[PDB]
Amino acid sequence: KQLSSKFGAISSVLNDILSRLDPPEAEVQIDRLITGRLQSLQTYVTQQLI
Amino acid sequence: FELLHAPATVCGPKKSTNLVKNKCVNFNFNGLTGTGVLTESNKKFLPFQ
Amino acid sequence: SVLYNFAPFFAFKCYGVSPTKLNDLCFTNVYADSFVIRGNEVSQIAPGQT
Repeated sequence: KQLSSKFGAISSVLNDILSRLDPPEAEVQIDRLITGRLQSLQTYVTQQLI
Repeated sequence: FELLHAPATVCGPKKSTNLVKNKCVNFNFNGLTGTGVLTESNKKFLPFQ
Repeated sequence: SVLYNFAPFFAFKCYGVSPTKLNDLCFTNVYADSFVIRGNEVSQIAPGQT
């Protein structure tokens, strides 16, 4: 369910971001999406380990 | 502009292309860009969706 | 493709979408507003400026 969260970015669908913006802004948008989903995955892996 | 989930009524100039079935391709249906196979569905829609 | 033939643009800065990928999007209900300003406040027509 975390896939549909914007994480403060413009859109949650990645293809819309890559087909809608220039790479000068797409770089920071993907930065936001990467850090949000990476934090979520870290939390899930810690829960699975416990 | 606005990107509401609605029937798009103003769109850029792009020509149509014939459908392909049972081959997984990348498509573009009114700003909905996705990659997958296309086939006839068992589902049914009300005539507004 | 008819916008560039009218007049040389001053800023043409864009947010949200890029002004090169406008021939691939497909959306709803554009809004057009028109007014005239005296140059120095052209930069004031922006999200969050005083």
